[PDB]
Amino acid sequence: NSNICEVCNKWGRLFCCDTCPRSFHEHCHIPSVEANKNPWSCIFCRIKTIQERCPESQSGHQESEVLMRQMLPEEQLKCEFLLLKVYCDSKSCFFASEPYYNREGSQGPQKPMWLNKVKTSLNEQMYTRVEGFVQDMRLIFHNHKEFYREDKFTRLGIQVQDIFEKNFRNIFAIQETS
Ligand SMILES: [Zn+2]
Ligand SMILES: [Zn+2]
Ligand SMILES: [Zn+2]
Repeated sequence: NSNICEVCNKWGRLFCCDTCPRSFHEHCHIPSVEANKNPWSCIFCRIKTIQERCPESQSGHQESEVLMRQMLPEEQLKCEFLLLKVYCDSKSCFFASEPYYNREGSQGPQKPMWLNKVKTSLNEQMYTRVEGFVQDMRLIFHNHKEFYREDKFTRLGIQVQDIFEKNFRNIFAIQETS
């Protein structure tokens, strides 16, 4: 197994996957690494199993249909993985914790949002459809763009949103377009 966390690329107290070489800190994995279970399979393995059990699940889908899906176990998992994929980028540090807004010439957003809040909301099963999760994720980046205006710092929102969106298309097998 790897000697660094797959998500944050640091060493420390790591839990190893039994079915692939990845390793995780406890609260870097999503959901948090489970107490018992031997063997244990990580989220990457669990997602691969879904695909292998239903190869047709990788045929293209319309985003509008994906968003209206109910958060049953498999969609719950897919959202957990998509969230994990954003945490895997180091630039997620800017969006992880609760932000605050005091900048000359800007007003803070009406509905602040951050990745740890989405993490908790998933953990507490507060989303009933994929749409709920996706709207909150997109809101993180949209609030950032709007607040930072012409500051070049706005680019961090663009960058991390692109990671999100690419992984969304991959995980939920959105029909490729030009
Ligand atoms: Zn980690
Ligand atoms: Zn694994
Ligand atoms: Zn089948």
